[PDB]
Amino acid sequence: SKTNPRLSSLIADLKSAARSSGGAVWGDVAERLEKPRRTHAEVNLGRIERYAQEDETVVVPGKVLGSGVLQKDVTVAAVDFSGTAETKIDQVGEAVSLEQAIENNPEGSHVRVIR
Amino acid sequence: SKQPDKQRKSQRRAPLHERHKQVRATLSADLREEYGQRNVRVNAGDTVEVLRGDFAGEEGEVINVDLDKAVIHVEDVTLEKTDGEEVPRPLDTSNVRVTDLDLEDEKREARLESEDDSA
Amino acid sequence: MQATIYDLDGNTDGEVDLPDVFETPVRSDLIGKAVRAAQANRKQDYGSDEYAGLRTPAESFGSGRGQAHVPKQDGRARRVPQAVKGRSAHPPKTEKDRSLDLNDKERQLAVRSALAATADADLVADRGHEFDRDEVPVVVSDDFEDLVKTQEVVSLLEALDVHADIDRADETKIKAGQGSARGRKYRRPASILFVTSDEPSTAARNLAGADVATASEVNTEDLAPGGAPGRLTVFTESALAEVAER
Amino acid sequence: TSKKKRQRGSRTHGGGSHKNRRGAGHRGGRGDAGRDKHEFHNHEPLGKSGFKRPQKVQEEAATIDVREIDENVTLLAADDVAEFRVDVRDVVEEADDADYVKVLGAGQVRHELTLIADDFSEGAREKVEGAGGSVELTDLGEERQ
RNA sequence: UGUAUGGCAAGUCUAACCGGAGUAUCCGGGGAGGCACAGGGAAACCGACAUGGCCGCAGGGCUUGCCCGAGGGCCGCCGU
RNA sequence: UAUGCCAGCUGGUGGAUUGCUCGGCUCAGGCGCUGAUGAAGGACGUGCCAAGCUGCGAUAAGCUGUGGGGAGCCGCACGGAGGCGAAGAACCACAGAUUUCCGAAUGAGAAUCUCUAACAAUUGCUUCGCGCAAUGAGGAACCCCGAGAACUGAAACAUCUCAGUAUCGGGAGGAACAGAAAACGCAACGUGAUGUCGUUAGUAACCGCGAGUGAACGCGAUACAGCCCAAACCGAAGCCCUCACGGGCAAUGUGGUGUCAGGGCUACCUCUCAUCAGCCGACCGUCUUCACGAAGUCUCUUGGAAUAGAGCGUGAUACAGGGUGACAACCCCGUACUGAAGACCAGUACGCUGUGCGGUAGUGCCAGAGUAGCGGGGGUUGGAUAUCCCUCGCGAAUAACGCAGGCAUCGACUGCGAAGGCUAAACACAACCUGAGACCGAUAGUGAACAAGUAGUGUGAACGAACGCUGCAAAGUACCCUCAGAAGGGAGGCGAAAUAGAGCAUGAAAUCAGUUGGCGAUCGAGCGACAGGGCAUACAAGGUCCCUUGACGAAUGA
Ligand SMILES: [Cl-]
Ligand SMILES: [Cl-]
Ligand SMILES: [Cl-]
Ligand SMILES: [Mg+2]
Ligand SMILES: [Mg+2]
Ligand SMILES: [Mg+2]
Ligand SMILES: [Mg+2]
Ligand SMILES: [Mg+2]
Ligand SMILES: [Mg+2]
Ligand SMILES: [Mg+2]
Ligand SMILES: [Mg+2]
Ligand SMILES: [Mg+2]
Ligand SMILES: [Mg+2]
Ligand SMILES: [Mg+2]
Ligand SMILES: [Mg+2]
Ligand code: NA
Ligand code: NA
Ligand code: NA
Ligand code: NA
Ligand code: NA
Ligand code: NA
Ligand code: NA
Ligand code: NA
Ligand code: NA
Ligand code: NA
Ligand code: NA
Ligand code: NA
Ligand code: NA
Ligand code: NA
Ligand code: NA
Ligand code: NA
Ligand code: NA
Ligand code: NA
Ligand SMILES: [Sr+2]
Ligand SMILES: [Sr+2]
Ligand SMILES: [Sr+2]
Ligand SMILES: [Sr+2]
Ligand SMILES: [Sr+2]
Ligand SMILES: [Sr+2]
Ligand SMILES: [Sr+2]
Ligand SMILES: [Sr+2]
Ligand SMILES: [Sr+2]
Ligand SMILES: [Sr+2]
Ligand SMILES: [Sr+2]
Ligand SMILES: [Sr+2]
Ligand SMILES: [Sr+2]
Ligand SMILES: [Sr+2]
Ligand SMILES: [Sr+2]
Ligand SMILES: [Sr+2]
Repeated sequence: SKTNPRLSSLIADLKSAARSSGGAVWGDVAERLEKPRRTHAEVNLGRIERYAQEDETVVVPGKVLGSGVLQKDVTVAAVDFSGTAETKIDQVGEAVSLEQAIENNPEGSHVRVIR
Repeated sequence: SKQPDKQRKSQRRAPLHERHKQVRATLSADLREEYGQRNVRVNAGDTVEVLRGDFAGEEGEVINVDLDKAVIHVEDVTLEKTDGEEVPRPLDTSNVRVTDLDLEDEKREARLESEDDSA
Repeated sequence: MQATIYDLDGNTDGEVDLPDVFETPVRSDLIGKAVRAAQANRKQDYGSDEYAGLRTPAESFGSGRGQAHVPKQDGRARRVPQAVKGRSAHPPKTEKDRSLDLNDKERQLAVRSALAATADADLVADRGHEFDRDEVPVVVSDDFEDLVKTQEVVSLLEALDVHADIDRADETKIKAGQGSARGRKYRRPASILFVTSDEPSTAARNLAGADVATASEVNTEDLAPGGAPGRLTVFTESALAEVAER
Repeated sequence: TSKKKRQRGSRTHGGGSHKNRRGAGHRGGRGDAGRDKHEFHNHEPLGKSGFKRPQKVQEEAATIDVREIDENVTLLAADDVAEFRVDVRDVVEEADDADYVKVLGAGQVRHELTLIADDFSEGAREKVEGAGGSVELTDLGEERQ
């Protein structure tokens, strides 16, 4: 039972997007967020640098932390970002909120899920 | 203390000299203007007007002032016993108003007029 | 954003930028947590006497007389929980920790969210406060801290169409239950919170339901009494600015 | 509603037979009783193993992997920018209560660093030098011999 | 020792205690110290994969079976 | 239909329930010793009438003074009689008077009395005389020094554990104890009296190496404070009693010096603001108590009563709490603000008086013995070879010496001088004062809201209850009838209410009397569930139900 009101909203919006528009990842991300927090993603930068690729939005079904280096000019979208994480990402690319992602890309196209 | 039990306790157990404040009644308009007080310890000489009981509206002379029970006897404010006798109906001074004072005591008159103290 | 400053007559007197903290997203769950903690933290330890019901050499006769093996003293049962005048089995205990911990960050985040809830007119009205106004919180010139008469603060709140909240709070409820016997007979709505900088408003403090506070220490409770976000507040210009770095 | 809250009316509160939840018998003894008889299962075996040296004769090195230093070169602008030069003793946290600072060689080194520490691993040297770097042993660190 | 929820995150939390104050609440300070950030070995002592290969779920892509495939799975390789 | 069954009704019985809280329980702050000048405790007295409680002590619910207070009063406890108070009583604060007997109990003896001047007993001083003094006993626990179990855990049990716990003996204080290194040993170019708090750490260490037991250094804090002798060198330069005279002590050493920044002595430099002794002596703060202290008791309706509803008005540096015939900022006490006193902080801080800090050179002058240390036997500890202590035995050096740094010996190194002494503050408890509460609310909470350690039980040690509520006001029921009648009853009176009439708010169940409905002296027993009939039913809070016929019409189906 998610107690955070905003996490609750995000999930309702992720769903609406997966249902209304063509998005099939949003509903997928929604399902992971509905699961226990321990199962949520805690991803460091070193892992985005290794697997992400330019012009393909990185979707993290959890939170991004600041360990390691990120050189790629990628748009990372996560539920939340650590202070250092967001600062490091914006230096080379762009850290975006999952709620922004949904508004801009409701069809959830050209997106790589990372955990 | 803010605790009800202690409050009621200090009132029901106050020593004689402290019980005077339990027999205080509000002064009339003129009396409030004249002595610069809102109330005063009702004396057995004072005249008073009942403002609350079944005797509300009545005027009378204070006949007795019991400190032990913190209650007073006013002239004509009575009850008829079964044998026909007429006995006083004790009144709480907070349900009464002083309309006239007994200033035969130089000490009370002095206290009433002084700005530093109050009677 | 911007906040219209008002002089002691209720007329506009310029305006300042409403600090960023008031943009902080409302987090009623975190707020309620901070409120729950602060309320628990002032609760006093209690518990029955360690030895109540144990002060007796009562013994059980055992089998033989057609009676249950219950400890008795002078033909009267004692000690055991099922016995009248017996010890309480699992009573309130003094040793118990009745305090709740809270991470400073988590609590500081709640203060900010509570602060922010103040800036939302719909929330404030939802919380229950009665007022006729669009902007909120109510910003006033620092010359408010110099007022003395309570009545003077009244005329000002009437000039701001915000006094109705005090008429909401001008009613004491005589509670149900025995708290009455413990000195908690009455209670009343929580109305306006006045936040200043140097010292709490001695002039406003006695207003029905009003709570006064200073910007350096205004907590989650006065900001969101009972854990409910959005209290109708009035900040003094300097306070408004000082509250920014909380 | 919790589990505890639902126990009223259950009589046994989940303990099975009312003959179960009595004294320590239901536990096979108090504490670790029977750790080598009826309850030997999942218990480190009985016995003594090894020895301990006196604590004041024990040294405690403060270690750090090159990966850590290297990933934070640009961030550590507060430290020498030679033809990058870094005195590890200034990087490692808790480097005073430690007997010395040793650099371990885990990870990569995408830069040319000049490291100063009391000790380095064979892999720490290889990696730093192999990236056009040099390794400097501190005066204290001059114990290797 | 689990779990659910919440904060922060290569970090995290302060303890005693200090200041303030609306004075047991509360605001500020306090990182001593704990746990995590490397392991192996009785000890001396030594000290590791910011990814090299193959499968492949979800998801994405395409010209609609073919690509990319985090997690996961099987190996390599590394420290002792 | 009798005996009777079930449910209800009126009235009891009972005292649950609801509401109420003069009592508890717990937390916090403050404060904190008493006694031979006879305590604490107990006994017996003491009132106009007085049994209990409280007070007091033959001056007996009190006497005196000063201040406060004030028109009343004569305790709990509302009677009767009577008295006291403006000669300022009551009442409160401070100080004083009195203060029986037993009691450490002290002239001697004794179940609270008695017999014929008494510090009994033990001590110090001493005019050697009880002449001057001390001790004794108490206190809620806290504190210090001694003696020291077992149940229990180990699933038995011996070591171990419970535990240095329970309990016992001795003793101090308002706090105790500890304390200015023969320390530490993050081994250092480092720390620097002692407690305590956090941590170090369930780490090191112990252990049928089982179960279990369990530190320290350091660190962060709190509070901070450092000194005095013995001896060397001086050698009566001294101390105590007394108003003085005079006496006592003291060469077996009073007194000066001095105390590891070693000191003494000799020779110089310089100087003291250290120390030690002593005078003065708080601010602030905290706890408690007290003075002062704003604004409605206006209209209408209801009511027995307005603090209620409706209307109108006010204060607020005061909307904490209590009282008052129902819900009160504005009726009364209080509350905010300001101010005053006492106590604690504290004979402290500061200030002051006096004294003299310190340095060089020389000098083997001085520096604590059954000690340091070793062995035998025990206890204790985490202390392991390496804790601490007891007991028996043995037993050293002299600063050019000695001890410590977790096995011994020797060398090096670093640290530090034992076998003499004192020492503020920060910490423990809760008797006592005050405050507080998501604690209990009369079978609860204390055993104890009440006569509570009461009644009562036991030879004794010891054990030990239960009992709270009339009403706004006693208006607590006059008169009359009846009766053996201050009984009870009837009638009557009071009050909103007597089914509020005295263990008197409310008044449940079990259960009782009378009574209503259903059943009932030919009939069978888990007392009922579900169906369907009889009989029974004021309103309200449920409004449906029956029959012809017609419509629809699952499985089934003439
Ligand atoms: Cl990661
Ligand atoms: Cl070891
Ligand atoms: Cl040290
Ligand atoms: Mg006057
Ligand atoms: Mg009990
Ligand atoms: Mg209730
Ligand atoms: Mg005698
Ligand atoms: Mg056993
Ligand atoms: Mg065994
Ligand atoms: Mg032990
Ligand atoms: Mg040590
Ligand atoms: Mg001397
Ligand atoms: Mg032992
Ligand atoms: Mg009781
Ligand atoms: Mg009754
Ligand atoms: Na008892
Ligand atoms: Na506690
Ligand atoms: Na059981
Ligand atoms: Na730290
Ligand atoms: Na019969
Ligand atoms: Na005291
Ligand atoms: Na004596
Ligand atoms: Na009597
Ligand atoms: Na006396
Ligand atoms: Na003598
Ligand atoms: Na056993
Ligand atoms: Na046995
Ligand atoms: Na053992
Ligand atoms: Na250190
Ligand atoms: Na009144
Ligand atoms: Na020995
Ligand atoms: Na040492
Ligand atoms: Na009772
Ligand atoms: Sr009285
Ligand atoms: Sr009385
Ligand atoms: Sr038997
Ligand atoms: Sr179970
Ligand atoms: Sr048992
Ligand atoms: Sr075995
Ligand atoms: Sr540290
Ligand atoms: Sr923190
Ligand atoms: Sr993999
Ligand atoms: Sr010190
Ligand atoms: Sr010595
Ligand atoms: Sr009872
Ligand atoms: Sr007997
Ligand atoms: Sr009658
Ligand atoms: Sr049969
Ligand atoms: Sr058909």
